[PDB]
Amino acid sequence: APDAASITSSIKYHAEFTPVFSPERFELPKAFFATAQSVRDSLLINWNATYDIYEKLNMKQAYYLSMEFLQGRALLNAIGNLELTGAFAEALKNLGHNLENVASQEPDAALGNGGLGRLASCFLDSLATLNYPAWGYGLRYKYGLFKQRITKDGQEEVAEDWLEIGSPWEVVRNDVSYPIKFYGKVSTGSDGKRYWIGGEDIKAVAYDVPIPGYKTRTTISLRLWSTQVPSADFDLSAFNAGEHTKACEAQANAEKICYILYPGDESEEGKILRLKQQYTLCSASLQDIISRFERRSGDRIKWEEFPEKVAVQMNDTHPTLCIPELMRILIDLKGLNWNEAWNITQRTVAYTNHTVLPEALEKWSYELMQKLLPRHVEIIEAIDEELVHEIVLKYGSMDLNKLEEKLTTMRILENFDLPSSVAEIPPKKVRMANLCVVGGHAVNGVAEIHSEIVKEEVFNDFYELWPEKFQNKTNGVTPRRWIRFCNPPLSAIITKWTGTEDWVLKTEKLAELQKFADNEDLQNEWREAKRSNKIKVVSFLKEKTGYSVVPDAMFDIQVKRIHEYKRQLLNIFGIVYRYKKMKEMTAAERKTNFVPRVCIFGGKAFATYVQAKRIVKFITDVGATINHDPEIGDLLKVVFVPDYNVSVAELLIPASDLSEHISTAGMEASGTSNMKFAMNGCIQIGTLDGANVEIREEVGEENFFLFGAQAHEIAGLRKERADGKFVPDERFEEVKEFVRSGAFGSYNYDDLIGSLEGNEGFGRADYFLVGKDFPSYIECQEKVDEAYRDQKRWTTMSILNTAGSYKFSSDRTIHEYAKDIWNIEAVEIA
Amino acid sequence: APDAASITSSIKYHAEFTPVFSPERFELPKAFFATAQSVRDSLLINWNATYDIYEKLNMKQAYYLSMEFLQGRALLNAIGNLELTGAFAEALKNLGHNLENVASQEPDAALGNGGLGRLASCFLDSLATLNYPAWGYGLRYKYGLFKQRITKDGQEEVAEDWLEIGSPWEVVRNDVSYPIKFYGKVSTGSDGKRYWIGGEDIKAVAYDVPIPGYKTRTTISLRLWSTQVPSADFDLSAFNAGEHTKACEAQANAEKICYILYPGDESEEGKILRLKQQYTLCSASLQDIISRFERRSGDRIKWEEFPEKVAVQMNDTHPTLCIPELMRILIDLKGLNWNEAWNITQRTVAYTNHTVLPEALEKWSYELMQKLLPRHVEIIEAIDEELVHEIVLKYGSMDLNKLEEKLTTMRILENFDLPSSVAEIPPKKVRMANLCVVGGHAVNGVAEIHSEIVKEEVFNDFYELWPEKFQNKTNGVTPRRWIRFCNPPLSAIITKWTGTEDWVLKTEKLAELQKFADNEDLQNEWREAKRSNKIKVVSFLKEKTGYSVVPDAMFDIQVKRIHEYKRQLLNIFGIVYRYKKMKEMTAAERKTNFVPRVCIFGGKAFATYVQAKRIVKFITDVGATINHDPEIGDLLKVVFVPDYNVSVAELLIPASDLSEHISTAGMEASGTSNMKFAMNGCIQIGTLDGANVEIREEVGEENFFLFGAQAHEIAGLRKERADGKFVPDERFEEVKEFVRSGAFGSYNYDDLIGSLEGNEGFGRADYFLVGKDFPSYIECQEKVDEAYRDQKRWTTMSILNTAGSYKFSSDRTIHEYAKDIWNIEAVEIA
Ligand SMILES: OC[C@H]1O[C@H](O)[C@H](O)[C@@H](O)[C@@H]1O
Ligand SMILES: OC[C@H]1O[C@H](O)[C@H](O)[C@@H](O)[C@@H]1O
Repeated sequence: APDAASITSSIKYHAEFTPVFSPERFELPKAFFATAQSVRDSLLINWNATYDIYEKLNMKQAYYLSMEFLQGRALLNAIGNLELTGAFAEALKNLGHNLENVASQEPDAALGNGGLGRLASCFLDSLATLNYPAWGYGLRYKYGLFKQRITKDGQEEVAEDWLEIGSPWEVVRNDVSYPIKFYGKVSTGSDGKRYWIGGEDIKAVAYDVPIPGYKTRTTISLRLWSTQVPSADFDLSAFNAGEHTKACEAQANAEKICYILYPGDESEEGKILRLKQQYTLCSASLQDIISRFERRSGDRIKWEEFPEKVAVQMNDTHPTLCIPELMRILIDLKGLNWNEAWNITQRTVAYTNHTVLPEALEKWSYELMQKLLPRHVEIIEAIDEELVHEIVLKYGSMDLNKLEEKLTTMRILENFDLPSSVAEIPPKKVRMANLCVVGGHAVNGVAEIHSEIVKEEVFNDFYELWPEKFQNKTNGVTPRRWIRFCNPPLSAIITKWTGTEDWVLKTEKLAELQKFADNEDLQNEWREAKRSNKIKVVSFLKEKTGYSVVPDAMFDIQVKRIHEYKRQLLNIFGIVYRYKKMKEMTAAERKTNFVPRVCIFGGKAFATYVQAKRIVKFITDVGATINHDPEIGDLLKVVFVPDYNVSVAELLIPASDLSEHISTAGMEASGTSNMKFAMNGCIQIGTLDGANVEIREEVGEENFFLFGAQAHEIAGLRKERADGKFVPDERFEEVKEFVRSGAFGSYNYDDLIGSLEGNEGFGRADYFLVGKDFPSYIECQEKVDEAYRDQKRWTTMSILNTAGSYKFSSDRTIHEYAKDIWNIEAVEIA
Repeated sequence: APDAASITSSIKYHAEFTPVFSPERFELPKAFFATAQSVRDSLLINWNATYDIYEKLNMKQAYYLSMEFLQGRALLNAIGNLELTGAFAEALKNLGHNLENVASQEPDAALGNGGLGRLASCFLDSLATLNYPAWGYGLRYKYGLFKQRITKDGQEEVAEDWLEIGSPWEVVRNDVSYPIKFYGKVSTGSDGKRYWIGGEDIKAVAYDVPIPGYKTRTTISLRLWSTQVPSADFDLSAFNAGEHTKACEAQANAEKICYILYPGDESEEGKILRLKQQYTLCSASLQDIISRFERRSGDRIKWEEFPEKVAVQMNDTHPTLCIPELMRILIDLKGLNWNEAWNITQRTVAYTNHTVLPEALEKWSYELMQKLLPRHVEIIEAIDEELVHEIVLKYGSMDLNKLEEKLTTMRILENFDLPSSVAEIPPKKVRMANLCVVGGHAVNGVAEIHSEIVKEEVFNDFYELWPEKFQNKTNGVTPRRWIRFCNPPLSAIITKWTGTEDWVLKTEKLAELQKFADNEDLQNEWREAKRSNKIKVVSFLKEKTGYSVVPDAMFDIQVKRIHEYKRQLLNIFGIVYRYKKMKEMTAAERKTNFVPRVCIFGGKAFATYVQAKRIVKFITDVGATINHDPEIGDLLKVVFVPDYNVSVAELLIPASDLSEHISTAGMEASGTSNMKFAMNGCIQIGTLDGANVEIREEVGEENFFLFGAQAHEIAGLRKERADGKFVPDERFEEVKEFVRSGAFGSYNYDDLIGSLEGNEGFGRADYFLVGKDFPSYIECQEKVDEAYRDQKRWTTMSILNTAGSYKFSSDRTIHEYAKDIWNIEAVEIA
């Protein structure tokens, strides 16, 4: 275990000897690079320790596969979990730098996008920390999604450049690479097994990222696959010929798999690439797992032991191919027969949902998947047939309607025939979500109410057939990154009033703040802390949004994928209402009615999704005018933070007073931002749905602001729109007209209101009930103004959010996965 | 300065902490990787030392630009020059490995091809060793030329894979990258200077490879440029659209510059790429140099000082663009006017000619170059005009014919007009060799007789105008790589019979072997050593050529570009003659007359060059039959070594008895293989030309086997063929018929002999006088048989070759460059 003295040397060493810059000066990016290399060294000691202990013990290991990991930045949580925070700070002093400066150089790992990505990253922290043998498998996306620029003209995209110099935290494993095949033909050989020959051949090379646990040695792995083709494949004859672009083809169409995350699938080309990406992950991962299982088994190898040595968690329907791919490996390659392979598959694999609505579930073209993964469609089919037979045996051909209905609901293959049937152009499709719910031994939703839908609607029939499979694993977020490290002031207070530093682990200790929520001394330190955080954010918003703002206003934050269902538009409209009102009142009354706010927006809109980009533009103009109005001044600001990601969240969240989770009700499965917020003492306005429902229950009904129509009514209210019974509120009408008047200027918005107006239509009719929720919304916002004025009350609510957030530690989530699905036990590393 | 104890730790560290493999086992490639990382560390100490001393002193630095660097393997010369050879050996013991094993894992740096490449690498060794402030600039070719496979069907190409895992010896410098532009337009701005806007934009990122000097700290650099485009440029809109291959375009056509060396220029596309490669090097290099000059200058900066602080050596006509490119930087960017810029340019830049014949000299399409490099053709033109004016001022308008002739010979622009002229469709071309001979202050050839041609033929008229410019710098090769490290047995003997280990530096000490060339004791140790070396080669030829051979035969080596001018088939034909003869005589008589031989062939043929590939096939079949003939057995073997490169040379050369340098006379400028051979105690058969002429003079006329028509006669003898006077030797006729008979079997040869036969024609007529030299050749080969039998005589000759090779140390060459062209002095590093 080192100290500042030793680390100063560790960094000097790496700067000189593991260099990526010239020796001219020790600038900031040099300093970061060398610092991170130092940290790795430490991480690799513990990584190899964990590897050894895991090898010897050959215990059950678990495997979280995710199309996205939103790792964020590594340094601060790294030296935090290694407890060397102090030492690195002091080390850098000696070398003419400081920690925060250096931490600033590090780009977020653009390995993910949203909550499903973050949930993965949050889970890893929990697993390492809790000493559970588990790894994460993902793709190594070179250019992420995009770097968001907020130009005068709204949002614009650029390729993320986080790998320009390369990531210091990663370890390439040139001996870990697997073969991945696409297209081709299948032929049965004289052993009676299938052989999948021909098509395309690419390699998947492993890059390990060490995840360290807090106050433990357990250092697990995020193994990231990266695709290429062996240099053999470079076509010399063609290159020398003159066909350079031709000569590249194999490498071009191999690397492209790992270029970007969620590549636009309007083209067939894009759908192909998407599928490539899913399979690559499922394949290269399972092959690595299987490899490791064998190694650890030795001479004495038994495939009955595989599910007792391995569990695979499919994060959504993207990893679905794990089911047929494992089948494929167990049968075609390892030799086992259908029953053995299938039994093992189910015992191993499990599905985590993440999606509410049935049309949000991933489906594929049968013809497409057939062309790309012949062998896999074969197996899929066999499973579907297996299934029709299950569905028929249980039930039987009573009430043909019952039977027939069930068949179409549950079948994996949409628009297909039955191998035999009784009873006395449609595009052929493959339902990945069905495959998952049959292939896995466990299906779970991500919050009470989410897991309820899946049970009683989305997979209703599968609940009937296999009730045992359905459970729930309410989401969480890591206390380390989201309290201890993102918000040190908060931490000092917590540690104090609890009496140990142990809440970081034993986070049920937050509840011990309840008896002190009224204590005025505690409220003082609380406000002082929040403020402190806010003062940091001021400087941030200055450099990033070029708008100067005041600490002493309320911080009202909404940060999520920009989307009509997320309804940032409802929020900005509530902003515009307050603005219209404030103009219609003199200076003095203006200051009396509305509490000062800084309204923070952020998050990305998919480049193709026009309305969403229109929303980004809207907000940016609202802010343009409002923030440059001598008449308003500092009573209202509206900023949009460019390129929202983990770094930003780590900064805004600690300093938030109010945060908005105002999705149309019944649509959000869970959400995880809202947990980070409640943890950081923030108060939540939102609809009743997803995690919001539990957070409210835990924090306190009166310490969480609620509004809007509830999930069950929505169809009622849309029906109301469809018939023409929704009478809009006059305040709603006001806002729209006020904008039309061109208050925000030369950009015309008729399109944007366009979406909301009319009773019928694809794009018309306000599917997401902005107009309908709007009244209770703004009135709720009045109750926040009101609450904020009563700072003794406000601050109590703040403290109660934190003291209620404990259940939302991902540590609780992982224990539950680990005990109830994976049956993995903790391995302690000496 | 470390020891085995410390290095064991250094390697353990790197294997674990700078890893590129998983922690599972310490295999060979792991062991090599970690070992090399260790060595780097040492190299970087001394690299940074050299950098500091150079910075402070800001003395004249020199710069060797080469389209190719044939670095080979680094490890053995690295730990050799650092004198840590012992320590690394012992270190590896402790870790369950041995040095040679580990050295075997390292691929040769595929950064070059031929002698001009090797000469560069050899020069670097000399410069570091002799403490001269100089660097090397080259491109970082990802896939080299090709990996040569010698299949049943002859030679076949594969892309070199030396960067699959990446090179441990390189240091990326992410802060060292320059902008390179192609195409575009030029417009004059309001400052009166030219502005080269638009076209293509790519980055050139530096990779440093440390060259350590023997028994010094001076550690210089081979800075290798590597091209790419900033991740910004990745077209998201297009990728998400579906046009993946489109989205890549910029990166594809940026990286392609550094894909392969000498990419086939049959296509226009290929010519474009070739030019791109030359410019990239000239530009990115000069920008780095200029940058460094400025840095070192500080506030007090004077461009008159530039040529007194810098010299640029253009290795052949590939770096020609350095002249206009420096002009461009000095004028358009830095602001200086024509005269200042030009004077500096000439003072800085110098040309080394590596080419005999005038049509072997590099020319370009005017239209091509003035689409890609507009600004550069402008400057070129200005220089040519400057030149016409020079040519006219010296030489009055007296002899019109004289004047007009001269104009067309010396002008840079072939098939152009004169800005005004007196006197009372041809494709427009640009002559890079002329540009070089005008732009530089120094032109030099690579051997006496080569430099004589350039003076008195190729640049005859330029000799008249600027005699001072012409000198000679006879080639050399490094004693370190080519005696001390490739051949340790030889070294032990040398060190012994000389007083000291100092010959490695003070290599004139080899001459001390002359007294003692007769000494029988020395001859014993000599033969013992040679043999030892040969025993290594036996095992090598076994694994790579799959032919078992005996040490006790004579080793007859020919290894060079496979080419009709290099002959090769004269030798293989001389091989076939001996074979035909041996069959026509009984076992017993056969074993007199012919001494046992192993005839080694090797080297690559360009994939397009059909005849050359036909030659590779020929040899491989000759060997096929001969080596599988119970009747011959071990009196004759013929092998072709696949993938001849530095590693191989290092192995064959020490173990050679005879080596062949039998190019058609007057064609070889120099050659460098023949110097490494004479150094290693080998005896040379060859034609009178290139370095052969000096080697013979130095080693001793009677210790070098000579034959063939001499350089002056060739045109005589070709004229003789053209008229039909040649009259072939009956022995020549024999061989051809014997092969025709299909002795070597099912592959039909005709068309191979096809080249040699006939008196007129493109492919006919034996341009290279195989048939004509053949008689003296084979008869000379008889004199080798004869000499080899007299082992006292033979071995004396062997020893005299070594004792004569001293003048051929590249150390002598570099001193000469350094004193006579560069005016650089040695800087000692404390
Ligand atoms: O469960 C992880 C996340 O996945 C989805 O994208 C949902 O929108 C959200 O409800 C949830 O937080
Ligand atoms: O000098 C460098 C080398 O360049 C060329 O490859 C010539 O063939 C050779 O004569 C010379 O040794």
